[PDB]
Amino acid sequence: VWGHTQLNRLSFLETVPVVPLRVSDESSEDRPTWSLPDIENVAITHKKPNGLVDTLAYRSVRTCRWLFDTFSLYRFGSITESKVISRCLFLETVAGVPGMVGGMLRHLSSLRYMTRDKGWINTLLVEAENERMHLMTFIELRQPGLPLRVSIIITQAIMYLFLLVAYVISPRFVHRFVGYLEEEAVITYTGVMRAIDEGRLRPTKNDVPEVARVYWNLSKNATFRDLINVIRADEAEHRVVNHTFADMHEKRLQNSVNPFVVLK
Amino acid sequence: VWGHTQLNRLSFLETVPVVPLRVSDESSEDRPTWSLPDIENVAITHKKPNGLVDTLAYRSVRTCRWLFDTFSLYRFGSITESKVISRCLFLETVAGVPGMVGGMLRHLSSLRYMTRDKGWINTLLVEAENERMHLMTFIELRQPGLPLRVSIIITQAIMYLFLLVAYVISPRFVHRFVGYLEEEAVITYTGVMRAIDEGRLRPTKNDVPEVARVYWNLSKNATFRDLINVIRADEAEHRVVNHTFADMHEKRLQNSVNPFVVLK
Ligand SMILES: COc1ccc(N2CCN(Cc3cc(=O)oc4c(O)c(O)ccc34)CC2)cc1
Ligand SMILES: [Fe+3]
Ligand SMILES: [Fe+3]
Ligand SMILES: [Fe+3]
Ligand SMILES: [Fe+3]
Ligand SMILES: [O-]
Repeated sequence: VWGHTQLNRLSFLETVPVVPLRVSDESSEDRPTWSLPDIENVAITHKKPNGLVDTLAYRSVRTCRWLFDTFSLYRFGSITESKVISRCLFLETVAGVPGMVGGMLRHLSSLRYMTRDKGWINTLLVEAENERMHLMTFIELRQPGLPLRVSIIITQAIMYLFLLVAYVISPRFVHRFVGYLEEEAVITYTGVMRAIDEGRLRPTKNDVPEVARVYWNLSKNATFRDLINVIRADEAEHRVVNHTFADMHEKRLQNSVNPFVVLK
Repeated sequence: VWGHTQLNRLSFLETVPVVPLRVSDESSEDRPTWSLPDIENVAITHKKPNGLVDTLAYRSVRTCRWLFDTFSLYRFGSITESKVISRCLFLETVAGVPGMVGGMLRHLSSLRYMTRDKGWINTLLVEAENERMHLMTFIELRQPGLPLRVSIIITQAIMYLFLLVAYVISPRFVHRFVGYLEEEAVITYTGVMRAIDEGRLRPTKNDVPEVARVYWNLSKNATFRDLINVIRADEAEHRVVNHTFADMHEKRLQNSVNPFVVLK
C-alpha cells in the first residue's frame, strides 16, 4: 500500500507515535537459517598464510588475542557465564566495523568509476549487520558497566580509523585479518560449548531474547547452548567468505563476481 | 544448501571461474515494486523550511542547481537525450553517498553505545543502493567521456567529506539537504516525462537495460519513459522519507522507530 498519494505527502512525522516497536524490524530481512544438528558439527580450521601480508595480518590477530586475553582477566578464573558475555559483547563492537567500511568503500568505488560491483557490497553490509545483531543479543544478557561502556568508545575510534585506511591501502590484508579473527570466534564459541556440555559452565539465561529468536528463527524453548551454536555457525560463515575474498584479491579476482551470490 | 561442510572449507577461490554473471545479484533482493499507472501520478512538492538549518539546506541545494546548470549548459541548447542522461549519470554518482554515510554512522553509534537502531540503518543503506542502481542503469544508456569521468572523482572527494562531517554535526541539515535535492530530482524527471509527451524530445534508447528490468521488475516492452517514471518514483520515495527524518531530528525523535518499516 505504497503509491503516489503516500509519495506526495511531504512528511510522515505525525505517524511516529502510532507505529509499534517490533523486534522483527531491528534487522534487515536477510536472516541466517541454520538447522541445529547440521551446524552442530562446524569445526575449527586454520588457513595457511601466503605472502608477507597474510603472515602480517596473522601476527596482528595473535598479538591482539594475547593482549585481550590477559587485560580482560579471561584466564585467571574458572570460566563463568558473566566473563564470557562481557568478552563477546566487547568483541562484537569491532565485529561491526570492517563489515561496514567494507561495503561503504566498495560502494564509493562503484559510484565513482561507473562500474559494476557483482554482489560484494551487500554481502559485507550483512556481515556488518549479523555482527551487530550478535551485539544486540549480548546486550540483553548483560548491560556492561561504565568501565566497558567507555573502553568501547575509544576502541571503536581506534578500530574504525585503522580499518578505513587499512582498506584503502590493502583490502587483501583486511579480509585476511578478519578471516583470522573468525577462526578465533569459532575456537571460543566451541570452548563455551564444550564447557556447557561437560558442565563447567552452567547457564542462567535459558530464555533467549526476543530479538535473538526472531533474527535466527529459534524454538520458543531454545537454550543458551542453542544460541551460541548459531552464533558459532554465523562466525564460521564469515571466516570463509573473507579468506575467500582475500584469495580472490590475492589473485586479482577482485572485480570478479562474488561467488556466494550463487552459492545460496 | 548452506551447511557445515561448506562452513568448514578454507576457501572457494577456484569456484569463481564456474560462477555466472547475472544481473539479479547486482542489487540485494530489496527492490522497488511500483505499478506504473499509479506512479504515473507522482507530483512536484515543496516542504517549507523552519529554522536556519532548514533554510540553509535549501540555499545550498538551490545554489548547486544554478551552478551545475550554468556549468553543464542545460539552458543554452535543446532538451537532447544526451544531456538528460549525461546529467542523471553524474548526479547519481553523488546520490549514492548521503545514504551510505548516514547508514554508516547510525550503525557505528548503534554498536558503540549498544543501542537498538529501529530500522533506520537498512532503510538508509537501500536508499543508496537504489541510487547506485540508477547510475548503473544510466551507464548502459550512455558511457561518459573522460572529462566527466574525472569531474565525478574530484567530486566524490568534496562530497564524501562534506556529507561525512555535516552528518556528524547536523544529520538534520543533511536529511533536509537530501530532501530538497530529491525535489529538484522528482521535478527534472517529470520535466522529461512531460517532454516525451509534448514530443520536444524523442527517446532513442527505448530498450531498457537488463539490470533495470530485473530490479524494477518491468516488462520487455517498457519504454524509456516507463524507466524514467519508476526512477522518478524512487526519487520521490526518497524526497519524503528524508524530510520525515529531518523532522524526526527537529522533534528530538532520532531514536524512535523508523515510521517506514511498517508503511512498507
Ligand atoms: C584493540 O582492538 C582489538 C582488541 C582485540 C582483538 N582481538 C581479541 C579476540 N579476537 C578473536 C576473537 C575471539 C573470540 O573468542 O571471539 C571473537 C568474536 O566473537 C568475534 O566476533 C571476533 C573475534 C573474536 C582476536 C583479536 C581485536 C581488536
Ligand atoms: Fe561475532
Ligand atoms: Fe565476527
Ligand atoms: Fe537520482
Ligand atoms: Fe536522488
Ligand atoms: O538523485
